[PDB]
Amino acid sequence: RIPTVAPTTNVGTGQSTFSIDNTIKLWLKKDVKNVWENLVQLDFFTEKSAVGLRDNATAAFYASNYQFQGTMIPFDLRSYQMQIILQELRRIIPKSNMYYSWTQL
Amino acid sequence: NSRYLANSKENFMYKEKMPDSQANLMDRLRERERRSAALLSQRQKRYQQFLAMKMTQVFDILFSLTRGQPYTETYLSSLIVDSLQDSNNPIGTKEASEILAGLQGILPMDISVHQVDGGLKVYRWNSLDKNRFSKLL
Repeated sequence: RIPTVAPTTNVGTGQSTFSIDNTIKLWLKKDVKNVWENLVQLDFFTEKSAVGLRDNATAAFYASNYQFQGTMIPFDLRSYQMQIILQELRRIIPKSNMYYSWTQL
Repeated sequence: NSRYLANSKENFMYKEKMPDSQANLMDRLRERERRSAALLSQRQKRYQQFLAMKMTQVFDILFSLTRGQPYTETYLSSLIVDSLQDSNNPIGTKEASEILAGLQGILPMDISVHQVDGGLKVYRWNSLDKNRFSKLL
């Protein structure tokens, strides 16, 4: 939705009039994982179904002996469920933010 | 060149970068409003011009074909539009009304227009010569 002007000509032998068009640093897969860990530990997310804290140290210990398998599934497949739903999300992000028009679908 | 109204250069680029003036631009703008008075009125006279040329044919549009004396306004207008004005040079309805008013005013001798309840009925044609008054642009 940006006019995306990328003219090529200029003053003779100018080499000016660059063609910058994307103008938003779309971050790579290799870096986002940082933000993903930051989030998942800020508790905006959660595992699919995770018993947070067992009743007592007995059931907690009996669940720590459990050799989990989500270990085996890689980082980028653990199906995280949500903690703050999109509707609420629209109500808090101040509209000044340039992504506000995506909170609402 | 011959009035081929192309502009192949003005769309080149943001070449408008040489004049690195001071707030002097306000200076220019201080005169802008002034010309806005003339410019507007100038544009106005343009219709006083434009409509003019149109009527140069209209006293041969209704004349050379229509000798029904009681002709009204809506019918005659809707005749003017959709007449040869569907060729290269179109025109709008209320503009045709203006053309009629102008013809009457520049020739009240024959063309007598007087309105009854809605729409100004027009006179009974008597076929003068015209350009002799068309020179009064």
